[PDB]
Amino acid sequence: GVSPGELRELTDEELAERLRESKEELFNLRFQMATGQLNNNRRLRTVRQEIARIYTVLRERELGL
RNA sequence: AAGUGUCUAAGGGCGCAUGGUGGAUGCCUUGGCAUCGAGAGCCGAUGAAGGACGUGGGAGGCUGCGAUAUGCCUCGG
Ligand SMILES: [Mg+2]
Ligand SMILES: [Mg+2]
Ligand SMILES: [Mg+2]
Repeated sequence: GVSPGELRELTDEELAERLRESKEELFNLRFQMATGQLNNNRRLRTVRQEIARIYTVLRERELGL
């Protein structure tokens, strides 16, 4: 997935857009898993973890980075 | 003629032989019991103890966790 090291340079708005597009990817992966066209089922966990990473970066930024 | 004279088993008893059931005995153990030697002696409105519901690629329970959900970041091993 995406590294915290390569996430700690995006400012606030690139972070907010990465978050939104990652959520969109997770939505699409959920529908593909439901309809049976997903092969690599390890993608769900990866996308969830990168979303959690983006929240972690934003929260630590707004509380004394 | 008179007399003597067995055998058999519908079933049963006792003894063997050969099986079945059952789980005693023997020997164990990821479990307990009683202490001894050091700790630490409180937790909570900054929301506790304890829970309900959720959370995994596949059903449920335990266990971990909380919509960031068997996990996120950093520092060590
Ligand atoms: Mg007889
Ligand atoms: Mg007979
Ligand atoms: Mg390390």
